[PDB]
Amino acid sequence: GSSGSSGVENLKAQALCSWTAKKDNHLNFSKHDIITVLEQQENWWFGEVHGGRGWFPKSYVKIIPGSESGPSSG
Repeated sequence: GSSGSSGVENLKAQALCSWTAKKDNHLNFSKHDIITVLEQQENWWFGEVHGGRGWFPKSYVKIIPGSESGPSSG
């Protein structure tokens, strides 16, 4: 592609504590994992981290701004 900065990607939220899945439709993360947020119920958010998809109470996470001025994991 000749031009176009890309990168209009979905919300991410970093997990604050590890939480295994329980239901089928529950997400599984570790402490300080980064989850691709994808939808938001009342408190439970759908998001994807390490090939799952699933739902999780957002209370276990925080929204992040950008990955800004810290790493550049190329």
